[PDB]
Amino acid sequence: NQYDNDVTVWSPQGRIHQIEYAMEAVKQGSATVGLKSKTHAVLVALKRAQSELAAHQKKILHVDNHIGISIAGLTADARLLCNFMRQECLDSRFVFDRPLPVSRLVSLIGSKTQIPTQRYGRRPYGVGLLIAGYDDMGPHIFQTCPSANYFDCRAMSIGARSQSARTYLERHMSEFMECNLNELVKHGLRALRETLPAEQDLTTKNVSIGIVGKDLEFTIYDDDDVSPFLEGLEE
Amino acid sequence: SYDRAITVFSPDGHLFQVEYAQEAVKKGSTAVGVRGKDIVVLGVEKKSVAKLQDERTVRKICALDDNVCMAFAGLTADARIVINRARVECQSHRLTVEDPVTVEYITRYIASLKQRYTQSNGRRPFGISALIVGFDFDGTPRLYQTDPSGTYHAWKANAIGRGAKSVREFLEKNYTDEAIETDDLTIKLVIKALLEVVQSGGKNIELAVMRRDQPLKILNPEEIEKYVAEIE
Amino acid sequence: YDRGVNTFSPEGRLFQVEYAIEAIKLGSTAIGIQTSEGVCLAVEKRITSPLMEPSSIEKIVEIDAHIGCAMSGLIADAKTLIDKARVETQNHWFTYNETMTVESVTQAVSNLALQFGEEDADPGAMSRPFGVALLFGGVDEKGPQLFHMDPSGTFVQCDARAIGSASEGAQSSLQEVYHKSMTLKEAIKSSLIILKQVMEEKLNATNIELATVQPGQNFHMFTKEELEEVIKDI
Amino acid sequence: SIMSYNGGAVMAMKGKNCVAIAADRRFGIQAQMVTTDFQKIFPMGDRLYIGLAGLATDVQTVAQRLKFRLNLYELKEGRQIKPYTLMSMVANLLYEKRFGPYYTEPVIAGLDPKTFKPFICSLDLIGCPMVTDDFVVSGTCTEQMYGMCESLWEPNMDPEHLFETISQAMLNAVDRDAVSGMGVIVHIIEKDKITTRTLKARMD
Amino acid sequence: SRGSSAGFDRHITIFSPEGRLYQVEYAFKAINQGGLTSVAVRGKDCAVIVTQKKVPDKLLDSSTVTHLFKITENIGCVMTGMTADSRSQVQRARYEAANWKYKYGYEIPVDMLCKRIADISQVYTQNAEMRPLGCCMILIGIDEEQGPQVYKCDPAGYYCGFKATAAGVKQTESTSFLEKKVKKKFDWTFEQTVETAITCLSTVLSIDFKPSEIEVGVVTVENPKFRILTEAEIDAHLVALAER
Amino acid sequence: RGYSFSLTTFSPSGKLVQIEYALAAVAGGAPSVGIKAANGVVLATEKKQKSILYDERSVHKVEPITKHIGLVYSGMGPDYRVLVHRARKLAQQYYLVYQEPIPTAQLVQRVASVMQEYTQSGGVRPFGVSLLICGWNEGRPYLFQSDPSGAYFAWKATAMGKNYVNGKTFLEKRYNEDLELEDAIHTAILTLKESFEGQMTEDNIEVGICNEAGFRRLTPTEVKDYLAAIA
Amino acid sequence: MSRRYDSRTTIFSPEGRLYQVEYAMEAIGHAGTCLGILANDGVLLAAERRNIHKLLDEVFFSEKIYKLNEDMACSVAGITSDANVLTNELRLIAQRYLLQYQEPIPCEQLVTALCDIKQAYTQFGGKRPFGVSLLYIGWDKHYGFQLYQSDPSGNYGGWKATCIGNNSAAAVSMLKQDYKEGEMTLKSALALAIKVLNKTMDVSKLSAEKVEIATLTRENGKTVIRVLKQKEVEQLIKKHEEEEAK
Amino acid sequence: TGYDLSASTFSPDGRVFQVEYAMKAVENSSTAIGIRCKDGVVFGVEKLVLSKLYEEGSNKRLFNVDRHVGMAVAGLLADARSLADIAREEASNFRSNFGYNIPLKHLADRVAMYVHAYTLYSAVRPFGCSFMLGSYSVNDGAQLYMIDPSGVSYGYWGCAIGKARQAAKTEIEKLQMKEMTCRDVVKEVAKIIYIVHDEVKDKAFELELSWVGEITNGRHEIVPKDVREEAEKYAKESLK
Repeated sequence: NQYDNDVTVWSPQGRIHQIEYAMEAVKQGSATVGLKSKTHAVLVALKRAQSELAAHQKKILHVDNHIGISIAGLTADARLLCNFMRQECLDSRFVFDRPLPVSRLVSLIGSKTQIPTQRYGRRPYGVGLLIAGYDDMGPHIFQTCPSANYFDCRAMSIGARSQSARTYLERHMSEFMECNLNELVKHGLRALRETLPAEQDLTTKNVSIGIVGKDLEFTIYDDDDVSPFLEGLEE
Repeated sequence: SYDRAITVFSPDGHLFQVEYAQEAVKKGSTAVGVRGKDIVVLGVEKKSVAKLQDERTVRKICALDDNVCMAFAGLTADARIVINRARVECQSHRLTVEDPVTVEYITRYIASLKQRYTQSNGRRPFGISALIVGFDFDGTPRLYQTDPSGTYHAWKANAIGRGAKSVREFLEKNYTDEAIETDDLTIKLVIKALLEVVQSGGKNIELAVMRRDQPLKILNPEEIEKYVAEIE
Repeated sequence: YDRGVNTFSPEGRLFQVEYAIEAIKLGSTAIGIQTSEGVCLAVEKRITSPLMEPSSIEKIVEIDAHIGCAMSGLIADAKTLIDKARVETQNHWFTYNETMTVESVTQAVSNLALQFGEEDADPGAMSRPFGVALLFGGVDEKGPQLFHMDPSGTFVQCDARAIGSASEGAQSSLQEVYHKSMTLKEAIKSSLIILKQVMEEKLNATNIELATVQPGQNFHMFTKEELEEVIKDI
Repeated sequence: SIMSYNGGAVMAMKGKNCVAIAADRRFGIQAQMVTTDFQKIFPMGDRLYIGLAGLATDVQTVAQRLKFRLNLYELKEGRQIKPYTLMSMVANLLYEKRFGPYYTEPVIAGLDPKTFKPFICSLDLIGCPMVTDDFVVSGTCTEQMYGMCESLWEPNMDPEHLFETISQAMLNAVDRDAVSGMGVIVHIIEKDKITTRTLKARMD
Repeated sequence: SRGSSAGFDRHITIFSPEGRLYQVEYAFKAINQGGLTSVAVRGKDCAVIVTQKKVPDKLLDSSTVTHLFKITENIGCVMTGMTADSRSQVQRARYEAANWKYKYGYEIPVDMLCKRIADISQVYTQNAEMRPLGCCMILIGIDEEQGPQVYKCDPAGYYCGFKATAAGVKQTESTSFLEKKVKKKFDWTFEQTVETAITCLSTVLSIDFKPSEIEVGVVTVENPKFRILTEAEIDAHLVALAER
Repeated sequence: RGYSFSLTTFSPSGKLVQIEYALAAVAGGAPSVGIKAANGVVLATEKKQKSILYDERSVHKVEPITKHIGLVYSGMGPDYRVLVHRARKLAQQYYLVYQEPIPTAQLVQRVASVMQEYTQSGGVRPFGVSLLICGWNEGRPYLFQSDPSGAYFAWKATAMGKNYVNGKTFLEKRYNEDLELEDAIHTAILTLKESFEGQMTEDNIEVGICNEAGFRRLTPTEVKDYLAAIA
Repeated sequence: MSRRYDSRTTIFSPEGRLYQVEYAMEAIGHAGTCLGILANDGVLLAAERRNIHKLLDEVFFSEKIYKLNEDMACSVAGITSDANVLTNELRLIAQRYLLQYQEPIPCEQLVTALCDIKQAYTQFGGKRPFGVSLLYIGWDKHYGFQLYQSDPSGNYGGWKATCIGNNSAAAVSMLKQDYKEGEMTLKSALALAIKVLNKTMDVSKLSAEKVEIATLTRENGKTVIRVLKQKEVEQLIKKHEEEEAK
Repeated sequence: TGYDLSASTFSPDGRVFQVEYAMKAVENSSTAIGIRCKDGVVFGVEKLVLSKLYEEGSNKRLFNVDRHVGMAVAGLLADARSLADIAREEASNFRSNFGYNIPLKHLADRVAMYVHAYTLYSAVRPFGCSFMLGSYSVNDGAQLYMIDPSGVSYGYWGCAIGKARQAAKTEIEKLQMKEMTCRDVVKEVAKIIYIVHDEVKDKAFELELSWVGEITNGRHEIVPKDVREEAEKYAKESLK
């Protein structure tokens, strides 16, 4: 019981409990998915409603023209990382005058989220992320964690009950490469419904998406622009 | 330096340090005040007088500026600070705004100090409840009360410190519009108010008055004794 | 007491933030409502004694000409945000020469909600989160807007909200009586009808306060003379 | 230079068992007088004085720092300050300012509290301690006060002769200085007592 | 008291009811955890270090595993204690030895290098933020005035030069043999010292060390530079153990 | 950074718990006696080793702070090297400003104020060393005792370490005025003989004196001269 | 930072009274008993000495009676260690006042300047408070003679006659009965302080070594702080001892 | 009872537990090995695939600290990416200060000191990452240095870090690697790993290897496609 309260205290098993508890913060929030073809990379985030009267949180944030993120975790805590990511992408266009490589941008997050896990008296950022981007090496989908360990992934799902959405992405993995703009998005939309119970369906209000690709900059479709993709998909 | 959370929340949502700070006020020296027409009166009881004390240095009714005075009930070590911090703001206001200090303006600044010291790293909440009184421009009397939490209100009549509950029970009944018509009955209302906290005593009662542009005036034990002579 | 301010509970939520929301339940009831023609704001003063002056208690403050506000919970903690929100609105009007939208105001105050911390901080950092929940009504080029803020730093757009001592009792009856295009004068009545029952002391002109804002008219608070006609139609 | 703004003169001459310090009374700005009441000689306590010259700002600025540091030293220690220790204090005070020096040339005169032992010295802008067995001078007229003190000074003198010697030393040296004048104040430090006299000098 | 504990005394370093410091007591036990021993004997013209060298696995490189370091050209070192803490102080000793020559402009003496190291281990004792180091340094060397010098530094901060030292698992017993030969006061030469020093370890451990089981650093007046004797030079002294 | 919170706090009884135990460390240290008599102040500490392999010239308890001041200790050994290195700077910082050797009264005042800083400033324990500072100034000797609390006294004769209670009792019945520095060294060593057990050689006892000649530590050959019980 | 080791010296109690302040007053409760009496002419301080032995030198000064300024002095009841920190602060405060305003510091101004230092340590910083409660004497150009008593919490006030330290409660009850407002003279005040102590001394016979008196008078525009030598102290005792019978 | 709560405390037996606990973080990590030969140094790593969703090559455990220096980590990969970035700062500070290739013996010191500075205080936690550093130079030769959470550096002919050690450290002893050539070592490295790797808890992995030595002219590289395929097939043929 004494090993729990501090970040810098190990255990007899070599497990840091606070970093484990910070992983629970990701499971406490809405599920998000994303995947990439040979060209496009699309994030699909489920905007959760506090009530039917109140509106929905924004789970997708712009970073740079070619880069976008889907935040799952503490909402105001993700705006600390998003503000860091926007400054790194501006400093890349201000200095090198080139779009920042996505594999570099995720490495800077691994350096920023590593420090609070190392030092006493601080907490690890409780936000998981999916960074979708496009660069000279092709589209990328990167998962991060509170533990600061970042991955390189074809498709992932984070958030509450994300394991089921991950299972769906594995079966269709072979088809993800040749999908066009429309069909690619439909793969992610079919993943979200698996996370939520059948008593709730997908609507124009509670689902937001973003798309980055070869000739297309990262753009967020809010509500009315989500409907044309929602239509044509059987539930 | 030393940076650590002293004031923190609780499973019931209560702040312990802020509630325990108000416990210091809950045993004070009882301080009261009322508002008249052109006059406003403050009063305080001192049970600690052994006749060996110097009454002038222990006075708990101070003056922040020409147009504003104040009292307090609580731990006296903390009042010197707030007062010396408030008096700096009064003069820095006249330096920023050539007009004098509004009674409300100095009550905000006293409250903004009791806030910052609640949320700051490695601090302690003040244990004083200050009662501020003055005349705003156009000559309207104003009476305020602060809180160790930083919450300031206004009052027509008020009581703070030990036994402040029983005093309000007398004030709420006997405060009317037919009252506070003359400067004497306004003072006679304060002395009657302290009768609930009288120990079979009252030679220890301290009073202060403010009228129009005239500065604060503290009544001597002789002037108050004449007001006490009329009871029945 | 054994558990820093930044410690995560095993459930994945910060203690101090979990406890801060427990402090909103002790505040005063504040009811915002949004309408295509404006935003209405009403809050209970909670007068604790006859000798207290009701005119000195203002729980509805004007953040800017186009933006109102409301507060519940600790009133002391609200002043730090309100004085910060007013600076950010004027910083925007000064720099970009335009009225800051209600959206950017919340992003200004919501950034300060998680700034609390102990080590690796400045002398200006805070040891605890704010115990206050704010409701920003306002009108911009996007029309009348109403937002909600909690200690966790999450700002949420809303058509209407209820905060303070009873949120549940008010939110239950508020979602019902609020329908679509319903205008200001109808909203004010529905706001008081909810508010009059959820409080304890009877409805008086000085017992509670009321505010409103319109697209063509600056933020306005109804005086006692105007409220006496409004409470007459209850 | 800058030290010639307000002018001023300070002199100290050591006798046998006694010392004497003198300075003029004039306060003025360049070519214009203001008042004759200015004080260039300050008490350090019994049988110890210090003069100050140069810019009149630093005369009062450096002095208020010495009574600041002296009273701290005399309260910490159980004894009065030795005049030799005070020389090193003012030297350390002026040297910390090396790159923004006070403009002044302190002149210290007094008696060793032990028994009879007299002590005098002078300093510079940077505060190089300089101990002399005869006399020290500082000011804009310093060049004058050298020649006067050279001829008049003798190895051992009783208090009566110090005053006559230091009086005519200042009065004649100041009359040839334009920015100094308006009366002279002379202090006499004996073992028994202290004699202060303000001389009647040419007003000019 | 006699071992009574009050509050946090046994966790950080603060005085207990009996006045002791338990954290420093346990630092002495961190030396015995190294699982080895070391002996440095000071002869007339020479100061010899004999270290038990354990290479249990054949994959372990023998050239990279040594307890004999070089602090500066004329000052040798042998670190008995936690291997992690050993290279911590050696890197710090080399900085202090080089900083000494950047300020004072001459090679640091052995006695004053143990003083600046033991004074740093005093900082860790008072400050409750951090623990003391668990390594015990033994320095040898020759100063051009006092000749051969053998000093020792405990983690407590108490440094004392010895005639003959010991460290690690076997110390008291290893010193009991050193009391026998030093009291007899033989004539100490370079060959006479190394033969006795190696015998000291063999008497305690009952081994008769092989050439690859030890490494011997030596410093002499003729050879002021610190040198490590090669396996061939070691075996030349091992045949003398067949003799006397 | 480090701990900014004070490790010393008032007990419910009103007595500081840290310092109370710091005085229990000096009770079990090396026995140390000193005497202020006539023109000098003698300081005699018993240095008792466990072996014949320990080199004596390497380590000395008695240490000079400056020419006119000297210092011994009873308590934690390593902690003593921290004060000396601080006391030697305070004597120099004084000598730079005032260009005279620091008087013992002013040094013990500043040294004991450093020992007060660690009874308040956070993240540090108080010293485990109870000093004896001998000094000679203005023809008047000075013998002071600074303890971990920071409260310094002025003693004619005092004893520390093992059997310090039995040490002071032997001082009262012996110590007097008109007592030469000679007899002081004699009476100092006689006190240790009641404390120390076993034969006392020049290696066992370490003595030093402070007088008009300045503070000097006696060499083992000179200490052997006093071990004859003459002088 | 390891809170575990933090004792939280600045927090309130459940009843709203700082612990480290109350425990500091019990440290002062067992310290040396000091008292003071304000008369028509002069004010005195009688300090009891709790360290007495044949081997003590008594080299410096009054031993627990200090001098803050030319016009002021103080006694000390509490931890002897922490008093030397305050005294070095009070001597800086009076000299910073004299630096700006070039006049002696009034007693009201110096006391409230130190109590701000006793607040910073009780309010914040986490460091322990001061275990020293002080008495003050002095004269100023305005209110005349002054007698002030602070505490570890920084709460001071004026007093005509007061006491501090061990048996401070039993002494004040004696002053209240004997002390007459405006009728006390320094000759009648010294005879009063001795009668008060002789009852409150834990050791009888009232030796001249234990109690030492310090008086403050103003003469010829100069404040005179004198510590009565053991000769004159014993003379006052014997004059008081004959008045018990004869 | 409280002695293990911070890295600033000794147990009553003298052990520092918070450092011993960080070592167990490596004991549960996957196994990585390294080997020296006459020609150069060869690396190998078992990189476990936690899900098919992960791209091939993700969570790469072989870091390039400098052109001529390779690195292989076993432990918590979050702290490893901090070390690899800090090890690059030391190689770049060396390149800036001394203007040539950093000798591996010195690079395994500065890094093993930084790993050590976090075992002293109570405000930080020990690294849970154990890692080895191989390098080759024509004027030096094959060099391999392991660093552990405590900051201990040893040279090795071959070593095993992570979960399986005593099993892998016995299999390396049987073969004599001193006179062998790197091209024949690569085939033996993969042979050792598949013998060491047994599937009970975990499922699948991706074999990673590295060249540094005479073949690469001193520049540390991953094994090229054809050679990696040439080497992996031999270990499968030799499997039975």
